[PDB]
Amino acid sequence: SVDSASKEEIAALIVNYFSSIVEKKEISEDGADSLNVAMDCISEAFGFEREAVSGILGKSEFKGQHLADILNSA
Amino acid sequence: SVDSASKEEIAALIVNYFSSIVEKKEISEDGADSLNVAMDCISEAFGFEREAVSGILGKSEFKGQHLADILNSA
Amino acid sequence: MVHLTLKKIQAPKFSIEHDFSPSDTILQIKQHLISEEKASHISEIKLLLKGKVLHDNLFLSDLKVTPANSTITVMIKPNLE
Repeated sequence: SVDSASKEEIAALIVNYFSSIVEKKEISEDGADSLNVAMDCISEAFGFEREAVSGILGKSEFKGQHLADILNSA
Repeated sequence: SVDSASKEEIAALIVNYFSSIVEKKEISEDGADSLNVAMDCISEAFGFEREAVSGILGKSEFKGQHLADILNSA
Repeated sequence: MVHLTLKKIQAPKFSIEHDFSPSDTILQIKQHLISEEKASHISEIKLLLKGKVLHDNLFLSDLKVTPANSTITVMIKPNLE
């Protein structure tokens, strides 16, 4: 409903996160590979470049307000 | 650097956001298809189900501070 | 025969339907893509099955082709400029 999270923000966050994850290898070998390939396809899906992260997100405190109306937390 | 975010949370946020993206169809049909296959890919990578998003994210303010060392925001 | 629908998202994209053997290798699929001028090298190809990842020397009886899907997502990186 009140989700103020922009798709471009999330998309850039996904590729940004994945890249930093493979950077320190904070996941299984094929896991990292899967994240990389998914990242590539996701970038294509949103028609943006994985390297555009700093352009979309930057450091303006990207608060991806997306609750998806989930009140079933517990 | 001081990335105070858990990969689990992020993973759940991705699959959660993706679900809402195909929900209102805020992306192309082919794009939705791509996000749907990627969804299970990321879910499989972390060994978690997209159905557990609520228990992970909830609504306790998911402050996933992940700068990813981005200083080229200019 | 097992029904496998090859769905390539990235360019060049395509969606071909073919029948493979239960003991068939993913390598055969990769080679077929190259032979059809749709892929550059097997090394740059990865098949996706509803999240489930496939390997080069993997067999259909190993990964288990889910009947509820039968859709294989093709991911290829073009080496040709």
